[PDB]
Amino acid sequence: EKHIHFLFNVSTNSLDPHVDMTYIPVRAGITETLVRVDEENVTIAPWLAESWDSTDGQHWTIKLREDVTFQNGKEMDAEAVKASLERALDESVAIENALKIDEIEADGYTLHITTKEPFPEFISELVNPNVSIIDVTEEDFTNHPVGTGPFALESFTPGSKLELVRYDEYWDGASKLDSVTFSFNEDASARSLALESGQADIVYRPEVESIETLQANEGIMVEATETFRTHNLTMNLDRDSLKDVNVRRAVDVLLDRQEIVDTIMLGYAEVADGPFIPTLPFAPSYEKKETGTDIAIQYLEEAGYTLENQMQKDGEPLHFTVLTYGSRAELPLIAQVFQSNAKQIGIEVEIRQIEVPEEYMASNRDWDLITYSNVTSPRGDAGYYLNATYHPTGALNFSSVNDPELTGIIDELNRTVDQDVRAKLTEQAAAYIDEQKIHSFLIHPSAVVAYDENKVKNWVTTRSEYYMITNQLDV
Ligand SMILES: [Ca+2]
Repeated sequence: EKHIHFLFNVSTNSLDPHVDMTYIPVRAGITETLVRVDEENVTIAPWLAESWDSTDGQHWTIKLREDVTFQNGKEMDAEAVKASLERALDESVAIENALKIDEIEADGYTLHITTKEPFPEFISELVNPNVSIIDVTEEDFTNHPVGTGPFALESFTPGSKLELVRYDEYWDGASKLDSVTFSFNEDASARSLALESGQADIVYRPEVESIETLQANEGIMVEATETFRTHNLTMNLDRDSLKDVNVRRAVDVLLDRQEIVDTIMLGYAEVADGPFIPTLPFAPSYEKKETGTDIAIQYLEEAGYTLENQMQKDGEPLHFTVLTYGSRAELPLIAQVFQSNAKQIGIEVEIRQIEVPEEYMASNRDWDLITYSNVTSPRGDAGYYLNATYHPTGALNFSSVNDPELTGIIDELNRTVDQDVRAKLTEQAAAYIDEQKIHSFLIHPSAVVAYDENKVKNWVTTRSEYYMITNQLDV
């Protein structure tokens, strides 16, 4: 018998893919979405749906595959998909408010969806594991979701494990796995042990101090992958210091990104050359740059700052107040390293450990930089991020960022339906954000997986982090 025990990060007492928020239904391979993020190109690809169109971004048309069936056997047709979408809008306010769906008419396998208003980024919302398609003619959602995954649910123990049996008629080709145990444990080293003791085959996010021990075990492999989140120093352009391009350029060099990968992240991360990961279809190639305490001086010089007896221009000291916070324990360390480099070069930094990012609007005033963090391309689209962080009106715009050329692009971008041009515009906004150095992008933290190399075949660690248990896995 072919069995895989996968031991997961996070627990849950529900398997309602609509209320859940842990995305476990999709993670354990019960459940799937109309549309996915392709592992090869990192773009929005059809899964449950074959294709889509929108002349105008408001009237959307989705053709679905004619060959899919739910685990219980029933056909998956537009009506079924209507039901599921609907059950999902009437059950989660988050889903309701994000999908923006006015109406959904059904016929055969095509669907007609009308968003409240033109929603160019509508399709990318269907990637959300939340909107995974389930059979609604099947009542026990907390404990028994019936979806289209390669694994049907056998049994469920809230707060503990779930049990899954291969589904024999899975539309994309049946697992060779006889069965999977998908279980949860919130303690990182408990996880490490479980793998070591051989009580688990695959562990997600194993302990960082231990990672050294396991790795070394004869037969255990650890993979790591780039995620969509990026760490950065977010700047405050309402400050005169930073209104200068070269003052920014300089901050951008004061930190040695590789040393963050190693001295702090421990290797559990990758250098960011920007907000977007290289593999994305809309990421720029970047000139490969040298960046240390030396190179800082040169930019700060061009800007008009020399070190006298303290960096200064004219009569006033150069300094920054760099906020940081608790929620992410490596951030305060980047903070402390930044101030250690600042001082080598003439600059004092007040490191202020704030709690919450609300402070930026309230404290408003004082602060120059914050050791911050965003997911920039949550399901292959960067339109929300960019608009939020860069457009004058942007919800998250706290650096009083307002560059009309940029706003130019974001504007066309928000009025643009076609996936390939959305792509072209994002590269430009990216490019432009580089040239003008609007923030400093430090690292991309890694999702990390460890597993028994000799039992487990074809584990892929996915960037979206939505995909873990899948038909491809074997023992
Ligand atoms: Ca069977």
